[PDB]
Amino acid sequence: MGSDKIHHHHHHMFPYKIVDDVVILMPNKELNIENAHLFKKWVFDEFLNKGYNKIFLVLSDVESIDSFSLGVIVNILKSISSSGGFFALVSPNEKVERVLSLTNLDRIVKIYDTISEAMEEVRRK
Repeated sequence: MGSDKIHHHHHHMFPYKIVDDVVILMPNKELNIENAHLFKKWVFDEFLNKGYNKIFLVLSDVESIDSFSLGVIVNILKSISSSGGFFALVSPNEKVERVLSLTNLDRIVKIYDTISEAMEEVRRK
């Protein structure tokens, strides 16, 4: 709870998909500051409030991220972890894995090779 909800209707085209009860948030080349505070605000009302307790982040289509949204990624985990859910990542390319140690990303949020290794195992991890 906090800050005023003021967001007119001007969404572009969200890069993600939905799975059986799971949500695959597949960013490409747009994780700039203007899609970072709002990123959580979209996820909260597209998925989290909607009932979704399992998000995944594929990093295949993205070489890296800025320090700004790098902390929003954790924040989305913190919210889920408090709500009853889990969130994990997929195809963590070696360029992110190098920063994902150094910023405690993997050391907080789960990591898998594929979606499938996650999708049945975040169920039990």
